[PDB]
This record gives sequence, C-alpha cells and structure tokens, in this order.
Amino acid sequence: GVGYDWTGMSYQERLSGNQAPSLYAISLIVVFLCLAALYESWSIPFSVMLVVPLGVIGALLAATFRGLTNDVYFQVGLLTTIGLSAKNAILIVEFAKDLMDKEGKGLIEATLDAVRMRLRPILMTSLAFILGVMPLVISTGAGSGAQNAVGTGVMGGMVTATVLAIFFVPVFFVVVRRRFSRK
Amino acid sequence: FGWFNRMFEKSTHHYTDSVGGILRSTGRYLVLYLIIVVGM
Amino acid sequence: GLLVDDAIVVVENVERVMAEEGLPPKEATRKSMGQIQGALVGIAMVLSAV
Amino acid sequence: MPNFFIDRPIFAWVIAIIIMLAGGLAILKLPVAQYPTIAPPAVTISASYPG
Repeated sequence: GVGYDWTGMSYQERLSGNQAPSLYAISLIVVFLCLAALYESWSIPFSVMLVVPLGVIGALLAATFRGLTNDVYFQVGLLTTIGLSAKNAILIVEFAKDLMDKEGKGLIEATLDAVRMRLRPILMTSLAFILGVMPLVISTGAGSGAQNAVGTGVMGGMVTATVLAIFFVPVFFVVVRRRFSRK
Repeated sequence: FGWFNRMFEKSTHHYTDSVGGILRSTGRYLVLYLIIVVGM
Repeated sequence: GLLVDDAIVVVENVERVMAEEGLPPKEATRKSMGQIQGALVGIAMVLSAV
Repeated sequence: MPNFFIDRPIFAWVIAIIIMLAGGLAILKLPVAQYPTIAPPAVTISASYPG
C-alpha cells in the first residue's frame, strides 16, 4: 500500500523536449548542405567543416585550466567560435577556389594567395575580439562569476583556433578535393 | 615608419613559406590534426 | 565578434585592393563587393544553422 | 526565374533537401488526431435546489 512519485526538479528530469547530439547532427547535416550549396559540390564542404575542432580544443582547455564547467555560458562562447572559425575558413576556401575557378591556378597556386590574402584580416578579428573579451576574463566582482564563465572560454577557445586554422585549414582544402574528385 | 609599420605583416611571407613545407616530402601530416580530434 | 568581423571583411578586402592600383576609393570597394557579397550571405546561412 | 540552378544543380538540390529535412522532423512533433478544434465551445452552469 506504500507508493511514491517524483516532484519538483525530479519531475523536470524525465522531460525536456529532445536532447543535444541529436540537435547537433541536424546542425551537421544542415551546415554541410549549405556549403555544398555555396561551393556547388559535395566535396569542398569537408574543407571548412574540418575546422570545427580547432576552436573547441582550446575551449575545453582553460575551461579545464580555470575551475570552470560546461555551462550554458561556456557553450554560447563555444558556438560563437565554432562558427567564427568556420566563417573565415569559408573565406580562404572561397578565395582559393575562385582564385583558380575564375583565375586559373590549382594544386598549390590555388591555396596560394588564398591563405596569404586571408591573414591580415583574421589576425585583426581574433585580436579585435580577445582584447575586449579580455576584461570579462578576469571580472571585478559584481556579478563577476558569470562574466568569467563567458570569458575564460571564448578567449581560450579563440587563440587556440586563430593560429590553428591559420596553418591547418589550407591542408583540408588540399587532400579533400585532391582526395574527393575520385582516386 | 620603416621599423613599425612594415614590422607587422613581415611575418606573412615567413608564414606563406610554412605552406611551402606542407605535405611536401611524403604522405603524412593529416595525423597531427587527428591527434587534436582525439585531443578533445 | 560576429558583428565586427563582418565589417573587417568589407574593409580589409577593400584595402588590399589599393594593391591593385595606387590611389582609387570608389571602385576599390565595389570590386570587393559582387566578388565578396555573395559569400557574406552564405555565411549567415551557415551560422544560422549553427 | 530559374535558369540559375541549371548552372548550379547542387544549390538547387540543396533547397530540395532542407525543405525535406525541415518538415519530416515536423512529422515527429506535430500533434495527431481525427479532427482539429471543430465544434463551438460551450459553458454550462449547474445549480441544485434540493427537494
């Protein structure tokens, strides 16, 4: 005759809509088709998507060096980078393809001025951001703790992806349409 | 300037050259990135 | 970040195009656009999905 | 007008995938039943004067 039930917070566990790595697979698919849409190929998408990690590797550091956790705040400043790194990577692969499709180069002479052209900009953005997200990173005191959590993960996931796409995003581009054009 | 303005992008060509050292000898460099994936 | 970057990309890529001339302002930006504007839209398409 | 897309059959195939991806996910969250809210709503007052 004795029973039980869950209330309060323990009611809001067994419901919440539909998880995360499921709504991030539908993001994966949707990012792909967009690049495919732009670049006119199934192959060139894998050039800019293979960025993604370059930023989170630094985010999951500092977030592991300072006490910080996998907050809401962590992720927001982790989608801001996972997006920004892809952006300026869409801009090397852009130049690269067009400085070649509508220029006439290739192999390396494509990836050539591309990665060269897209540098003076990037180093601006990432330093426009960092210095300016700086203060947030060690915050005074009033409502600090939430600022620190935004900060010590964007900055730390930015410098990690600034000089990481700068050398690595040229490579994907190469043995990605070198590899994906039939081998 | 000649030591302050040009000073800046004077690391672009040295950088441009670091792409003159990409997958040039044999086929092995897409292994360092794959360490960074398992790095997360 | 996202907001500033968008302007940085419509100034840098319009400054480097004073290395396709010696002086001109007006066509410098206009030849950046058309041959940049099509991809500035495709980003927002990708970033939305993010 | 089309004609664009013929030079760009990937961008065109892409639209046709998203539109298909969008709904379909919809099919797994859209309420189901026979009829939607059809009949006029009613309110009933109940009183009782025993005896």
